[PDB]
Amino acid sequence: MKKLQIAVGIIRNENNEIFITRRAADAHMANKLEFPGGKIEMGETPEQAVVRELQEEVGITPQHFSLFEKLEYEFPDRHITLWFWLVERWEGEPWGKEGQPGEWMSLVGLNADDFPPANEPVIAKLKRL
Ligand SMILES: Nc1nc2c([nH]c(=O)n2[C@H]2C[C@H](O)[C@@H](COP(=O)(O)O)O2)c(=O)[nH]1
Ligand SMILES: [Mg+2]
Repeated sequence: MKKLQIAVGIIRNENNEIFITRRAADAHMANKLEFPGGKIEMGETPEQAVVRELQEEVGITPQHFSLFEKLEYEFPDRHITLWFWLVERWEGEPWGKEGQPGEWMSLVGLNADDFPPANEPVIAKLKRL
């Protein structure tokens, strides 16, 4: 009955663009282009879980918050929770420590192909823009 939670937030840049985390560059499933905010589970609260890990996945001081969308799905004995928060701004550059360096990209062209298919229902909403 293991349940793993995940909280993410698309950081908004100075040009209506957000920085997402990609699987570096191939050699590790390049089609898993996801976003920061992993390990929020631990033992935090639905609200403090992201807010705390946020510093861990951004480290900087960004005007980040809001909830764009949230998806809750369960895998064969593995409950995977994915929370999508709506970020509005970020000072300097996002660093934190997620494990996959990112760059300021435009979400206007987000793709369900580049990202992990495990979170399509969520992207299906924003993808349509
Ligand atoms: N299918 C799959 N899921 C993974 C891998 N690594 C990994 O972290 N995950 C999962 C578990 C987490 O709940 C979520 C976010 O990353 P973390 O495990 O690093 O926090 O995605 C992996 O190699 N394969
Ligand atoms: Mg983390």
